[PDB]
Formats: sequence, C-alpha cells, structure tokens
Amino acid sequence: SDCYFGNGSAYRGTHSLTESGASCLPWNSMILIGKVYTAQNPSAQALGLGKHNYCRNPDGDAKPWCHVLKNRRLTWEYCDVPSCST
Ligand SMILES: [Cl-]
Repeated sequence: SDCYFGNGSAYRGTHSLTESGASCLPWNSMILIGKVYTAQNPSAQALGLGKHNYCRNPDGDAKPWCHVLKNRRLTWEYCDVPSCST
C-alpha cells in the first residue's frame, strides 16, 4: 500500500528505496548467497521475497527493510516507507 501498518510484516508494496536513499538489492541477487532473507528462502512465497527488489519485513524487524550495497559493501537497511500511523 502507500504505508505499512504495525511493523509492516504484512507489507507488500513496491517501495524499493532505503532511508539513506539507496535502492534495494533484489531478493534473488547472486550477491545475497549465504543470507537467510533471500528469494531462495524456503518461505520466500509466504514472505513476499521473490524476483523483485521491494521492501519487506520477513523477519519481525522494526519496519520493512532490504539488503543494499553501501559503497560496494553488502549490508541491509530500513526503507523509506511511511508508517500508516505517521
Ligand atoms: Cl538475511
């Protein structure tokens, strides 16, 4: 939607931008091999983790995040989705 409710675990929108203004890596990236929260996750479907780079909260984190490259380094970061409450 236009916003996430609670911690956004049910969020299934198209926001693909982090707090720092960086665009998310897609969940199916080759770069995420070894990670748990990828498209190859056994529950990828249930989590909204697929061949996209949309902001998700598959792990009970605070709000929707995504994996990103922070100057060639692989990290993750919260995304820019406004809370439905803000
Ligand atoms: Cl992970």
